[PDB]
Parts: sequence; structure tokens; C-alpha cells
Amino acid sequence: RNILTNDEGLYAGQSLDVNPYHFIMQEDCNLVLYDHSTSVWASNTGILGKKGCKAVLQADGNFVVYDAEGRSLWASHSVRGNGNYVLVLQEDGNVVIYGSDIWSTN
Amino acid sequence: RNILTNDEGLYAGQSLDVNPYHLIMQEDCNLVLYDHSTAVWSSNTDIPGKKGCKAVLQSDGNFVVYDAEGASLWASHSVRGNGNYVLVLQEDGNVVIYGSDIWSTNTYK
Amino acid sequence: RNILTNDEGLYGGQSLDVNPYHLIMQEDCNLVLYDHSTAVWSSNTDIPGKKGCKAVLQSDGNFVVYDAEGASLWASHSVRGNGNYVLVLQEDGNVVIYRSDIWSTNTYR
Amino acid sequence: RNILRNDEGLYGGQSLDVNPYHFIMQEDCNLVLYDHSTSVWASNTGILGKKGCRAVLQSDGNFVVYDAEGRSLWASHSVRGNGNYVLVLQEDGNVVIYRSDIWSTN
Ligand SMILES: OC[C@H]1O[C@@H](O)[C@@H](O)[C@@H](O)[C@@H]1O
Ligand SMILES: OC[C@H]1O[C@@H](O)[C@@H](O)[C@@H](O)[C@@H]1O
Ligand SMILES: OC[C@H]1O[C@@H](O)[C@@H](O)[C@@H](O)[C@@H]1O
Ligand SMILES: OC[C@H]1O[C@@H](O)[C@@H](O)[C@@H](O)[C@@H]1O
Ligand SMILES: OC[C@H]1O[C@H](O)[C@@H](O)[C@@H](O)[C@@H]1O
Ligand SMILES: OC[C@H]1O[C@H](O)[C@@H](O)[C@@H](O)[C@@H]1O
Ligand SMILES: OC[C@H]1O[C@H](O)[C@@H](O)[C@@H](O)[C@@H]1O
Ligand SMILES: OC[C@H]1O[C@H](O)[C@@H](O)[C@@H](O)[C@@H]1O
Ligand SMILES: OC[C@H]1O[C@H](O)[C@@H](O)[C@@H](O)[C@@H]1O
Ligand SMILES: OC[C@H]1O[C@H](O)[C@@H](O)[C@@H](O)[C@@H]1O
Ligand SMILES: OC[C@H]1O[C@H](O)[C@@H](O)[C@@H](O)[C@@H]1O
Ligand SMILES: OC[C@H]1O[C@H](O)[C@@H](O)[C@@H](O)[C@@H]1O
Ligand SMILES: OC[C@H]1O[C@H](O)[C@@H](O)[C@@H](O)[C@@H]1O
Ligand SMILES: OC[C@H]1O[C@H](O)[C@@H](O)[C@@H](O)[C@@H]1O
Repeated sequence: RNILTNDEGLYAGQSLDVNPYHFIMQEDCNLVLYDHSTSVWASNTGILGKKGCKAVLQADGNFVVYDAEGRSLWASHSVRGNGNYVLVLQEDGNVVIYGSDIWSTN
Repeated sequence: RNILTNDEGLYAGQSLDVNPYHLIMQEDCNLVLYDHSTAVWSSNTDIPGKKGCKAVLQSDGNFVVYDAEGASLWASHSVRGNGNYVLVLQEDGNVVIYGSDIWSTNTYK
Repeated sequence: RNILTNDEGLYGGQSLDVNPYHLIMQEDCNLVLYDHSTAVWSSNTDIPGKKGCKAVLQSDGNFVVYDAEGASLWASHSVRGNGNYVLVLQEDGNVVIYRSDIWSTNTYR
Repeated sequence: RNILRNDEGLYGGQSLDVNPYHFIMQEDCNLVLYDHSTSVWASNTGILGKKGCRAVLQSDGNFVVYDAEGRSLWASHSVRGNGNYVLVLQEDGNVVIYRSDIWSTN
């Protein structure tokens, strides 16, 4: 993985890997960005044992984490209406949600 | 590779590969999108004698092609404005360009 | 749906349905064939910690189950080489893969 | 419908469908493929009043169109030995026959 396409997601354990940096949806609903092994960013919604979480980039541009019972845990709050967006784990360590198709090769 | 952050580009012979699909700046200045081994899209800039071209994504969102010192042969025309763009060769095939950051963690190095 | 033309794919939570039969790709990587409610065939992959898999009909004739950005969980082993194949969930229940084209009206679009 | 298995067929008026695509065995005895109302392919064996025809996919892998009695009018001539086959009307507007089976679950 490296980029999550429109309406794609990460289940518990799955992650976005690029160099020592890794964005992961942990065993507890906590999304973290690690530099090697040091946590540098997290959604801070961690609750030991609370598994079955999903992190999915919705079509409206919102990035939401969901509880096993489909409830919202945390949301990026981008939601710029319907379109085509992508979340990329950049090599410079940043996580960016670039939105709205500007061009396409058909 | 697989992506192109604005200001990054493909030189005379480099590619972006998402397995069946391919995007390569061949040696004849022609930038084409293959499917396995079947041309599906083209820049149409393989002028005879011309060589050493480059595909370049930019800050203004324009995906341009160039030859000997500047001079654009082709240029998508997706010049939306100065921002942050990326050209990605998707899993489905379609080569898309995404317009400016909507949200980030601002955790750059 | 009841068919997969060559390089198609059954993604997490998707199925092929015909009469009371159903070849559904469950949440867990288990590919199962039911008779409305009873399981009558299985890939056998209800693996703990394996969510979101995909069953896809390969171009080489092989039908395999893939992990989330993973590998071969299951395989029909029906590898016969590259051509055109198809998997169908028939009304007699039997799910079959048919080896390459013999005749076509050549009416592609 | 959209598939014809070993020894299945179309009687005068029957057809396979999938979106605006239509493979039909008309009362003219002419097998035709229609995009909407526009014809696209045909056997060109039509005769007004020539009804009672049946198109049948066979074990030898042959798609034969038969007369009201029981004689050959047209045939794909895809005879490639006894086996199992299918004729599908694909979502791309093409009609193909597939050589035998290579894998089945039951
Ligand atoms: O149209 C695409 C086609 O153009 C030709 O001129 C060559 O450059 C080929 O390599 C390429 O596949
Ligand atoms: O986590 C991505 C990136 O975040 C910034 O804060 C950097 O200073 C490092 O901590 C790291 O490389
Ligand atoms: O044998 C089939 C059977 O396998 C179990 O492990 C579960 O996945 C059930 O949902 C399924 O019906
Ligand atoms: O060649 C057959 C094919 O031709 C296309 O032009 C369309 O008419 C389709 O509806 C049809 O399936
Ligand atoms: O903030 C980083 C830290 O946050 C929580 O404590 C947990 O999710 C840990 O696994 C993680 O290392
Ligand atoms: O906070 C989560 C919530 O945020 C916004 O309201 C929307 O994007 C919803 O789709 C999402 O579930
Ligand atoms: O045209 C842009 C749009 O095209 C297709 O729908 C897909 O490739 C989308 O992922 C992409 O954003
Ligand atoms: O503000 C978003 C912007 O932040 C930093 O400048 C970089 O990570 C860019 O790639 C990103 O687009
Ligand atoms: O049309 C080509 C032309 O388009 C815009 O003006 C810019 O992207 C220029 O850099 C480029 O040369
Ligand atoms: O192990 C299953 C294996 O079967 C065949 O070799 C191919 O379809 C491979 O792609 C697949 O991985
Ligand atoms: O030659 C038969 C072949 O024709 C085209 O390639 C496509 O419509 C395929 O689906 C089909 O199997
Ligand atoms: O040849 C195609 C043409 O054949 C006959 O004329 C008729 O059955 C028409 O409906 C059909 O379109
Ligand atoms: O040419 C028509 C003829 O072809 C083959 O011989 C067989 O399929 C026969 O059944 C059929 O009558
Ligand atoms: O799988 C081969 C063969 O098996 C059974 O005989 C039936 O289900 C046929 O429809 C199928 O073609």
C-alpha cells in the first residue's frame, strides 16, 4: 500500500508503508504515523481491546475511522462534497488528502 | 514507481508501473500508456529526430512534455493554479491528477 | 450476477447469484457456495485476522483467492496458459470455468 | 438470460439479453444481434415465413441453426470434439463460445 483510493480503507493491522514511515489502523481504534518506531501522530482514540476498526476514505472527501458496529470514531473532516480523492503516505513523512480530479487519461 | 508529486517527472526511459498498466517516456519522445503490451493512450509527440524528452508534473497542475531545452510538445492543459498536485497511475488503469491538498497531518521532514 | 469474464474479481462482500445458489465472498476470506442457506462447497479460509480478500479469475485459467495485498490463500489450480476464460454459477449449481474461445461474432465495442 | 449451455437453444422468438444488446432467433429464421433496434450482426439466412427455427449449442462445440423440420441452415462450425461448452452474450456486445471445462465445484 502507499495510497488509499476513493472509498478504500484499512482494517485493523493493515497499514500504509513507505520508508521508515508507516500509517496504521491498530488493534485498538487508533491510527498512528510512526517514524521508525516513534509515534509522531495519532488519532488518540486508543482503547486497548477495542478491535474491529476500519479507516476509510469516503467519496465526499472525509476520512473516517469506524467502530466494529459502524459508528464513527474520528473523522479528518475534509468533506468537500462528492468527487474523487486520494490519501497518500508521502516520502517526506506527511499524510495528505489531495482532492478532486483535475485530469484523467480516460 | 507509481506516483509523481508536483515538480517530479519521467526522463528519457523511466516509467510508472502498476503491473498490467505502464506509462513510459520511451526513447522516441513518445509518452504512452500501455495495457500489458497494448497501447491505450498516447501523447502523440514522437517527432522524428527528436530525442531525450521529459514528462513533468508541475505546481500549476499541468502535465507537460519537453524536448531539447524547454519547448513543450504536449501539455494536458490541467493548469488549474499554483497548489499541490499528484499524478498517480491507478489500480484500475486510469491515470488521474489530484487537485490540491484538502487535509494533511503537516508532519513533514 | 453469475459470471466473471476472464480477468474479473469477487471483492469482499460480493457474490454471484442464480436461483437459490450463491457463491459469496464473505467478510472473512471464506469463499462459500450455498443452496440458499446451507453451505455445499468451501474454499476453506475463515482465517482469524484475514479480512477483505478477493477471488479473481486469472488470465492463465487459474482461479485464486488473494489476501488483502497478500498472496495465495486458495487456488483451483486450473492453470492452462493465457487466453480467454470464464466462470459461471450455473442453474444446476455447478460452478465451472470454460477454457478459451472457439468462436465469436467478433462484435467487440 | 445471457448464457446457453451444452445443448440449450433459442426457439422462434427466444433471446439472450444484457443491457441494450439482444441475440434473437426471429420468425424469419435469421439470427440477429441488436444494439437497441439497430442490427449489428446476423447470419443472413432470413426468409419471410420461414418460421419454426431453433438455434442449438451442441456437444461437439457447434452452434447450429436448424430448419422447421431438422436440417442445417447455418453453423458456426466450431466443432472441436465432444466436451462441455457455453455461449455468452457479454457486456461488451460480443458473442463467444468456450472450449470445454477445466474446473468445476459441483
Ligand atoms: O500510438 C502508440 C504507439 O505510437 C508509435 O509511434 C510508437 O511510439 C509505439 O511504441 C506506440 O505504442
Ligand atoms: O512522522 C512524519 C515526520 O513528522 C515530522 O514531525 C518529522 O519531524 C518527523 O517526526 C517525521 O519524519
Ligand atoms: O463451511 C462454510 C462456513 O465456514 C465457516 O468458517 C464460516 O465462514 C461460515 O460462515 C461458512 O458458512
Ligand atoms: O459489434 C457489436 C457491438 O457493436 C457496437 O457498435 C454496438 O452496436 C454494440 O451494441 C454491439 O454489441
Ligand atoms: O501514541 C502512540 C501510542 O498510542 C497509544 O498508546 C497506542 O495506540 C500505542 O500502540 C501507540 O504506540
Ligand atoms: O464525523 C464523521 C462524519 O463526518 C461528516 O459528517 C461526514 O463526512 C460523515 O460521512 C462522517 O461519518
Ligand atoms: O476520471 C477520474 C476518475 O476516473 C475513474 O472513475 C476512476 O479511475 C477514478 O478513480 C478517477 O478518479
Ligand atoms: O499542506 C500540504 C502540503 O504540506 C507540505 O507542504 C507537504 O507535505 C506537501 O506535500 C503537502 O501537499
Ligand atoms: O501549454 C503549455 C504551458 O502551459 C502552462 O502555461 C504552463 O504549465 C507552462 O509551463 C506550459 O509550458
Ligand atoms: O498459488 C496460486 C498461484 O496459482 C497460479 O500459479 C497463478 O494463478 C498464480 O498467480 C497464483 O498465485
Ligand atoms: O476472441 C474472443 C474474445 O474477443 C474479444 O477479445 C473479447 O470480447 C473477449 O471477451 C472474447 O473472449
Ligand atoms: O440483416 C439484418 C436484418 O435482417 C432482416 O432484414 C430483418 O430481420 C431485420 O430486422 C434485421 O435487422
Ligand atoms: O455443418 C453442419 C454440421 O456440422 C457438424 O457436422 C455437426 O455439428 C453436425 O451436427 C451439423 O449438422
Ligand atoms: O463442469 C463440467 C460439467 O459438469 C457437469 O456435467 C455440469 O454441471 C455441466 O454444466 C458442466 O459443464
